[PDB]
Amino acid sequence: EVQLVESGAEVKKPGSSVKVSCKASGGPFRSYAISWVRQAPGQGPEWMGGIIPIFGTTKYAPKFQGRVTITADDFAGTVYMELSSLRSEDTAMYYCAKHMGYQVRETMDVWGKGTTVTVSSASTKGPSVFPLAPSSKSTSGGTAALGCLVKDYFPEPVTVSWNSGALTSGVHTFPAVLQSSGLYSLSSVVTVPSSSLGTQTYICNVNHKPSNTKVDKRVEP
Amino acid sequence: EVQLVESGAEVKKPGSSVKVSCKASGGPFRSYAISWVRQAPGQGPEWMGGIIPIFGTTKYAPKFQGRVTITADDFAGTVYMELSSLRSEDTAMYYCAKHMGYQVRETMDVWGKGTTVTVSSASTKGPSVFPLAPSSKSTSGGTAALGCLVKDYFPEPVTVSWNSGALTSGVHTFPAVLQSSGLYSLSSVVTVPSSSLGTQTYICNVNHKPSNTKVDKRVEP
Amino acid sequence: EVQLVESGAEVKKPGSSVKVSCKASGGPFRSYAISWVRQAPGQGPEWMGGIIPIFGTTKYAPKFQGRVTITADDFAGTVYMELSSLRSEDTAMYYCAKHMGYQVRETMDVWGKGTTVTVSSASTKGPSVFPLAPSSKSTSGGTAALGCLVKDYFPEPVTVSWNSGALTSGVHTFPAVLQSSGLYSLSSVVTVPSSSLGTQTYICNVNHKPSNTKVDKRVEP
Amino acid sequence: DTICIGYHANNSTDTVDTVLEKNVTVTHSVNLGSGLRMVTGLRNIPQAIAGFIEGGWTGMVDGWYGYHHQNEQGSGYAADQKSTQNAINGITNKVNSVIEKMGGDPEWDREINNYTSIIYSLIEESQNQQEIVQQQNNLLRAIEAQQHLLQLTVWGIKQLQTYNAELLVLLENERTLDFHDSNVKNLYEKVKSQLKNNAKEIGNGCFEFYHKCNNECMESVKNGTYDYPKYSEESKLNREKI
Amino acid sequence: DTICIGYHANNSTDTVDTVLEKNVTVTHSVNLGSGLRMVTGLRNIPQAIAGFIEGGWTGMVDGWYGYHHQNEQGSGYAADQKSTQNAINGITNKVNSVIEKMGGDPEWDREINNYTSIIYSLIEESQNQQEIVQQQNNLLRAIEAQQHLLQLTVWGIKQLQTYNAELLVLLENERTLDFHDSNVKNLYEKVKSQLKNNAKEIGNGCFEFYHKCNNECMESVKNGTYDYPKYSEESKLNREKI
Amino acid sequence: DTICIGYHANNSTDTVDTVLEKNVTVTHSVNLGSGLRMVTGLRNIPQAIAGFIEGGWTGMVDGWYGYHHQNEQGSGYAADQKSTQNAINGITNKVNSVIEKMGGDPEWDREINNYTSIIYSLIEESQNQQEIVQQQNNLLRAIEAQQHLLQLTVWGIKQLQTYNAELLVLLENERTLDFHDSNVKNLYEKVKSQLKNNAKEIGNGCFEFYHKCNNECMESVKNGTYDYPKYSEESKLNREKI
Amino acid sequence: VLTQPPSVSAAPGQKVTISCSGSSSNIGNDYVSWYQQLPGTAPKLLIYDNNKRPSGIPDRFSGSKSGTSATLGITGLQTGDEANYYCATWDRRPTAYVVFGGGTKLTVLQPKAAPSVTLFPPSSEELQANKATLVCLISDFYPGAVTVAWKADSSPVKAGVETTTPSKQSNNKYAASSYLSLTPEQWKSHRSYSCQVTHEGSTVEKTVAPTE
Amino acid sequence: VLTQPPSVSAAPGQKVTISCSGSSSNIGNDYVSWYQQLPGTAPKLLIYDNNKRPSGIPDRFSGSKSGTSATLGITGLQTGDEANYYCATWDRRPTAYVVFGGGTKLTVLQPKAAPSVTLFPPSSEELQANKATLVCLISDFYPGAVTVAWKADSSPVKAGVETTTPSKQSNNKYAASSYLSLTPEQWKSHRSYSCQVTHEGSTVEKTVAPTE
Amino acid sequence: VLTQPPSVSAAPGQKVTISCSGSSSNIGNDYVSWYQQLPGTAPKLLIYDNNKRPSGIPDRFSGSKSGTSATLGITGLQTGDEANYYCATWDRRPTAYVVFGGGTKLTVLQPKAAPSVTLFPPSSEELQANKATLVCLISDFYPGAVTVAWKADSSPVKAGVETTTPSKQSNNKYAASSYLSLTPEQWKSHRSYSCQVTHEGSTVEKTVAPTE
Repeated sequence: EVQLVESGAEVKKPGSSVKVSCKASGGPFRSYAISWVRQAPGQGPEWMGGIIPIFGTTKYAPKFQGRVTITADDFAGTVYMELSSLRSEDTAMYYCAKHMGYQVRETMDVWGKGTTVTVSSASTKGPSVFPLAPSSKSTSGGTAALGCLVKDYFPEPVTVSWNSGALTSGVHTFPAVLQSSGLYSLSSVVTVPSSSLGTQTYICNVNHKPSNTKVDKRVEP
Repeated sequence: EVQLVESGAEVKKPGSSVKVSCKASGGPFRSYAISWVRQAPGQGPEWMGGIIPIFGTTKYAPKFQGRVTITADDFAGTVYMELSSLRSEDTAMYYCAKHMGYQVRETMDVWGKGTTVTVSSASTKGPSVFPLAPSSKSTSGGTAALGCLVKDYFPEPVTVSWNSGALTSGVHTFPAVLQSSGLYSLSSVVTVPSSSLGTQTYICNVNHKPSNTKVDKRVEP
Repeated sequence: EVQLVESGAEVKKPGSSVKVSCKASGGPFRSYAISWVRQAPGQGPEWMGGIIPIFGTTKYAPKFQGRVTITADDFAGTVYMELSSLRSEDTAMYYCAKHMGYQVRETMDVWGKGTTVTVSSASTKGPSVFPLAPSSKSTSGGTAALGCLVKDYFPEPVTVSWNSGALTSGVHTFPAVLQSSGLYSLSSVVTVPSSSLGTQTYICNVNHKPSNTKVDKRVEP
Repeated sequence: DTICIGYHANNSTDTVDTVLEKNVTVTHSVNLGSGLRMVTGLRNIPQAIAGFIEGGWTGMVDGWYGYHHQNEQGSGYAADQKSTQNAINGITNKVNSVIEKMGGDPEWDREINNYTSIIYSLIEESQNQQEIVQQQNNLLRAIEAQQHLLQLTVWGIKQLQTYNAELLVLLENERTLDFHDSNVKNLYEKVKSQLKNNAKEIGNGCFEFYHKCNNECMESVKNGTYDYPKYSEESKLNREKI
Repeated sequence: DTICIGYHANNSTDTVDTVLEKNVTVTHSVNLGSGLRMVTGLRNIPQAIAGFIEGGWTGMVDGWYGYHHQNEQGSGYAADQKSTQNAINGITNKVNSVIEKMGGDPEWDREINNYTSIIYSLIEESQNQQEIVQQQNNLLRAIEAQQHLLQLTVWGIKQLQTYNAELLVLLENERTLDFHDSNVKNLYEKVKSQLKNNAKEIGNGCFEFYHKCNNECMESVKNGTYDYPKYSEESKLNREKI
Repeated sequence: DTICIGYHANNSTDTVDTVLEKNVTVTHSVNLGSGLRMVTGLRNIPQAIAGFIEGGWTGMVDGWYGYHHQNEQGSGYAADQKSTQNAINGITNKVNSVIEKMGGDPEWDREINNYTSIIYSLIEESQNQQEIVQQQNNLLRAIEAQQHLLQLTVWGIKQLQTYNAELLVLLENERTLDFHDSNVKNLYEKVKSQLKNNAKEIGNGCFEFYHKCNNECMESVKNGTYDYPKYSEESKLNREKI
Repeated sequence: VLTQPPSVSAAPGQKVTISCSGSSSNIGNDYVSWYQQLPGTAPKLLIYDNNKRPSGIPDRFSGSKSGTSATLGITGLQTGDEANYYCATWDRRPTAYVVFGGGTKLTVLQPKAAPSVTLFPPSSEELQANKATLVCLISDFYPGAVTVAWKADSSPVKAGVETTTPSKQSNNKYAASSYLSLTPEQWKSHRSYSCQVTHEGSTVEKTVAPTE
Repeated sequence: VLTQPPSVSAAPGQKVTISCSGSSSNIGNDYVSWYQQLPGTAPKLLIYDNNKRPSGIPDRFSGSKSGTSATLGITGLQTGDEANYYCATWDRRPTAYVVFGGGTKLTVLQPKAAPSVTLFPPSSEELQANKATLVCLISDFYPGAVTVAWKADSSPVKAGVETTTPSKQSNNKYAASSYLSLTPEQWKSHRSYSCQVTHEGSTVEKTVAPTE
Repeated sequence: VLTQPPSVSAAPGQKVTISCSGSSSNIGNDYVSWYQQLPGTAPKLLIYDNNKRPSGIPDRFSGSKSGTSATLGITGLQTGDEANYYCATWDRRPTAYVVFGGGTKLTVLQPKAAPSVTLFPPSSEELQANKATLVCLISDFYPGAVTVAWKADSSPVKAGVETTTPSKQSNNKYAASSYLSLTPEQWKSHRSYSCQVTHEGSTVEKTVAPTE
């Protein structure tokens, strides 16, 4: 069946524009319509608009009617969605989805995987890495928890491994939180026995490619 | 004009089948019908069947209607005749012959040369070569006759030369006879003067390729 | 716009024939008619005939109607004019000229440059070169005239330079005259100061390529 | 009350070429890359609400093939979504093959140019090491010249494929333009079939009902559920009323 | 008594392609080798004994073009042997040319491959003797690679001939399908000519006699010896009888 | 008094081929060089002065498209110079393109043969100096053989262009034959337009005037200045007189 | 907008229905589609045209539409069916557009897992950089719904709090993090802070003091 | 089957006709063809459509058909015309099929050549292999029709005899062979055997005895 | 043939008209074209269809046709307009053919330049070859029309004279040559010969004697 591939994640400022593409496999010309459907966290999907093959007619949801433009490159087997006058609530996952016929309707049978667009007034900043030391308030007779706090970075994502890749079993990296500053922060914890604590050496390896910073930090009682 | 070439001689057992081909020059597609006409020795011709170009319709003589199949390979410019349930009286010379139009009728203007099919219950056997000595009952004052008897071979043909090819003028090789055993036998005689008889040395060179035997035999009084 | 190129000058005898060609640029096929127009010296033009594209129809002026033949090679983008039974008054400049449409009419918008045909009873002869000496009857206090007389040659043209090419400023070569013998004659004069006369050396270099003769002649008082 | 069968026309100035015909204005075309333009839409021919005999409905924007009704409740254009999409589905798969089929030109090419690639690298070998010996001079000169003769020759395939490209378009443009004319007529016949004598044929692509056919009646004609016996009689007197 | 002009239809599911039309079912086709199928027969269209306007006679098996009579003595199909064979004769000679003309592809080829043959033999030379010297290494490597560039290039001719092959078929399929339509009509006209007003034109490919025409009369119409004055009168009253 | 629209026919036995049709006799053709013949004129079909429905006027020699009048003053053929020349202008520019377009075959060629030229000169090098050493023997032998493989290959372009040449002709012959049929009909329509009901349509390409139209009246119809109201009435009674 | 139940619940093998209430302009006269969305995945088409199934969809799912309301039914319920379910149709009324339902989180009624809670105080390097962040990490709980409440000494504090939505871990339980951003002075100002997790009517609470 | 005369005869320059009698279903209502066959050759078309000649056929041959009978005529008769002649037509009656006539051997009435006869006894190597074959060879006779009769001492023997059909030699006369297969005991049992050739009312006879 | 004025005259800026009188068969019912011809150039199309201008032709030229007569008009006259002007049309009457007018030499009325005259006697090598040619060369005159008259001693001689038509030089004036062919005896027979050029009512005359 048809596979829908969408362009990479986008970060934009309020008032700016973003243009996302979707490429349909096979073709390149399509014999069905394609729509753009968005989902803000953690809400229900919203239909934005669609485009008809051959006719190139577009229909848009009235909420976006005015600042969305759906175009098609039929030879490239590629359609585009351009949303202007971005607001912070335009931060969402955006899906391309094909319909069964040439007509835009409630039935979308195949979906793109979604790409993320983030709209914020901040810029790209590397994080700071702090140790979450074990201590005694974390020793419930047997095991002991320790980790790292990756504070104030932008944008997502960030990569956290332990001992340069050795420690895996018993490692949890929590999903980030989004502060009011428009900046991210997460935690990564590894669960290990009480006895190895002072003997064993544990290091987290944080990687935030957007700002090109690699930090390695030891964690000790 | 069109030349009709037919496949090689066939030897078959009773109850078995044989398939003969005929290739028309030019073409390969034909704009006329082709029939298969057979002749047993020494009888009148018998029409067996034919095939129409394009339509591929076949009509068969009622005598063969049932065990003959006429097919055509138009791209190969080749038609085929397959006669099954062979009997000994199916031994004959088989001709392919084209008609003037697409319709099988009494008028066949061009003929293939015929190929022989022999139906017998015997197998392939090399002959025995015996000398037919001159003597005095063969000397009518002046000349003297001597030859070779090629006995009990199958199938035809057989090659008889004299002195490895030297003697030709005054050499007669009789057509074979067909015994009741399903086996052939012939004679080859060379006519030579009375005086050279004891002085001159005469050797016949028999060659029966089907069983791969070459025999050379001297003939002396 | 279309450029009309015509074949080289022709010299013919009375009673003989001549065939001139004209090649139209672009094409080669034409979407307009072409006519042949001739001009004897020094008279008004005469329309001779023309040919229509595709139809190949020809119309001829009644004066030439009978001994002119207009043919076309459409692939060569070339038309031809053949005038037979030549008379001396057939000596003229002949122009090919295209019309605006396929129809021969008084409007010819583009013209060939013309090629010369000369009809005379004479043959090809090299000239004789005589000096026209300065003297005192040619010295009007200050300057003095001297030249060369190129007598009895055929056909045109002839090339006259001075001092192998050095003298140019103050050199006049008169157009030829045509005697009753069917032969040409011209003069070339160079205007030079009185004082340099005996000191300076002046030589004319006549070149008549048709008969392959180059003559150089000094001119002295 | 009357129903018409028709098709789409618009402000397109796109022209393609068939074989027997050139500069044919179509509503929807597609531009391949080498002056090749394939028709996707149909002949652009914009015109008492006439049918399809002498008319492309500019007022019809919802599709390619469809109807224009007129009854008591009102009038308006309405595209047959099923028909239009089958046409679009079929033509799309065709246009794609053309893009997809010509994709043998590169597949096979990928080799002549990993090989072209290997040679002028091998040629730059000999140019740098050449800094008996001049027997190798005109030797290399012979090969470099054979490399050009080789590329001109490979390019002969580009030249000779130009013309593959050019005819395929002209021909597929006719199979296409014909294909539309087909679907259009089929829709008319499908309607003519149901109506039978309950409606008069005007001959302009429209049917004049002998009985008043409301919007529901129209939909029934559209979705192929027209009840002939239901209105049979009232058409029957009406035919004889006159 | 009535005579009809018609043609052959059968259980053939063979489809060829013209240019304007695809998947056209024909009664007799022929399979070249490269997906190329040339029509030999005609459009397969099987249907009160109708004529040829909307009918291919499946009941007619003796040929391509022919008549279906109906008189007092009985009725039945009968193929015109002359007409059918002229069609077959002409089409055959054409189909052959296609097989024969494409036979320039090998004639010319026989050389590039006695030469291809000579080269990789000359290449196996140098591979076996190579068991200054490595100047001959990348030398041979250069030529072997040029051998592939050479074969790809020759194969470009195969690629570019594919399309020679493909169009010739589609076109000859139309000249053929047209050719049949010709012969069929000609037979009808030849009959319409003789009958004149002695018979009524039904418009379905059949002629309704105004006079009873027995089997002999039918043969006379078939072999072009119909005596118009002979039946003239009895048709003449019959036209006015009604 | 009657006027007819018609066209030219002559003693031409020139035949070209379209795609659907072969051996079509035309009045004016043109012979390219490779068995390619493009029609320039039109279908040669020589016939109470009939129109153009079943007739090419052999008696009309002043052009391609034109009229044959008949009034009180007399009758005669007269070619429409404007129409004929537009046809000739258009067809000429087309025929030229064919000659001009195929002129890419040599432009590109000029190189493969200044290069072919350079090679067999380089080959005659090595043949004259060859009067280790026989490693250069089968070396040269390898290249000379690659020169033939190279020319066969370049000639493959000639072979594969043959067919470029062959189809372009057949196709342009139809666009042309169609183009004539167009201009002819247009002239008839232009006349039918002016006359309206002042003249009767015979249906054979001729118009029977209901009013006597002298030579001047005819010219007015020719140069598009026919005064309908002027003769309106006298045609009007004449239509009702009968 | 279409109205869905926020959530609906049942056990394995058991059955459940998700309703979709609309109006005459949408559901009333258009076809209804249903979509399933697992975490981290695109919506996948479950039902179209009121009750049709795409291939790949088993007869355990089925749909119905009645007037202005539509219904999704899921029998033989399984663990993998735990997802969000949205209905969808065509709303002709405004300017014509596709409208989705608010969404229904389905819960397949698993062994309740009491949550494990870990609390870290500000690191000394963080206090040295003039910031202070308490980190409360909650893992391995089911069902995945918890509330978090902070305490200054004994009295609650609501300012400076950032909590994540609970997310399903790798081992099919849920996880959540909570961060309290303070000044180092506020941090040293108090005696201890408490992170209080309430899961399924039970209470877990950890405590920390300014390195004592 | 069509009925032809078995044989017909005439001299050079002279004329001869070959008849073909059929019935209403074949000859009665179909066209008749004629074919010529030399020894060792395929039938060659002489006449078709009752009386037409293919190119290559001279006006010395001609055909006629009358009702149920047809006729081949050959004037200016030559030596090369000696062959077998078959008529042919279409027999619609049974299931429709082409039928040929039985055939007519034409004899151009040459100098009679009396036959030469050679008789060999069994070779000693053949008797040593427990077999015995007498060989009677007849050559250079015209016309080409002979009968062969064997003799045990004086009384005829008909068992063990194999005779060939006479075949035309290279020099335009005819040849034939005849073999008598005996046991070596039968061979030594008798006093002598005789081979007796009868050609044109004349008799030639050779004799052999068990190496005397 | 159409009748044109042989010549017409005017000055710079001034205006002039060239007439073309024909008959009913030519000018009367056909279109008229005009052509300009400079020395040594092909005719160039000035007017067609009575009064139309090809591109490249300025509004200083214009044409008119009235019945059987036609007219070319040239205003703002310049130096470059000095040429020959021919009218042209279609003469249907005979057999249909294009006919041209006799031609009109236009003269733009330049500073009159009195002619310079040079006379050479026969060279001694020419007399040595038994011939005698007097050469009178005239250059730098305007307007370009001169008559030439020879004199034997005092009485004119008209036999043996060859004069060219005056041709415009490079410097926009005119030139001409005149040759008197005599026998060496006639040459030595007289006392002197004179070449007499008459230009614009003025007379220049040079004299030569048999090397005195």
